[PDB]
Amino acid sequence: APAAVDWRARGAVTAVKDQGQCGSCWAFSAIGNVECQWFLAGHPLTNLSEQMLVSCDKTDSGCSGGLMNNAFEWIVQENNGAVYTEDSYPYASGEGISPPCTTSGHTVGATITGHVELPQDEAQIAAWLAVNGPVAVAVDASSWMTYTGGVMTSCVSEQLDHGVLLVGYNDSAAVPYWIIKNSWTTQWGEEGYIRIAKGSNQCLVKEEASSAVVG
Ligand SMILES: *[C@H](CS(=O)(=O)c1ccccc1)[C@H](Cc1ccccc1)NC(=O)[C@H](Cc1ccccc1)NC(=O)OCc1ccccc1
Repeated sequence: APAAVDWRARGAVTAVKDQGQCGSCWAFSAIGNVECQWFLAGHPLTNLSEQMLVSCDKTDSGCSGGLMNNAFEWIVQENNGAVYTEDSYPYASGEGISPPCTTSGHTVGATITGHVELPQDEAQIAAWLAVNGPVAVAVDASSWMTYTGGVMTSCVSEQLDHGVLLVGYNDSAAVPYWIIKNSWTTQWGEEGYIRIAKGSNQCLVKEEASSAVVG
């Protein structure tokens, strides 16, 4: 494998977004994965709709949590594989209240056929990401409010609570690390990203990694 991969620095990741005061992390995670995979499948890099998931994905709980695997399944099984653009279905849940689902006025920007869940194995997760692009992952982000920059080694790792986007890794550094896109604006962390140590299941990053599949 390449000693270091960074799909953001290659230009395959959209800008860091703002989930606001809403428990929508799962939506931003999943949509960010679909954005990258869509571009990597031979389509333009598009901003896609978290709000579609927040308002209409009734297998999840909108501003009160969800699973990226649930959201991928809902897209295929309930929304005919379609993902709307961010512009046609814009985020409106930044204050904690999601508007009702609307079934008109929205425009497709990407389609997916399914999803792959990845082995609970950091090494195999790295090997997958190096070839197939960024990965949606769940983490223990309880220590992350106090994150300021640098390779976080003190990820208190007791419970999954957050959904984020694994965009790369760097094995050549003194302490190898993952590179994670967050959804808390660029004023948090390293212009919206965070680095956690790689190889000791920091933040329980191995436990629920997955990715959409563009047929
Ligand atoms: C988003 C995380 S966050 O709000 O940005 C955040 C992160 C770190 C610290 C502080 C805040 C939400 C937060 C939330 C909101 C309501 C209830 C619980 C959690 N996190 C989730 O949605 C979690 C993330 C997760 C965890 C494990 C595996 C995948 C993703 N998801 C979750 O709690 O799912 C519960 C669920 C709801 C409905 C259907 C199935 C499962």
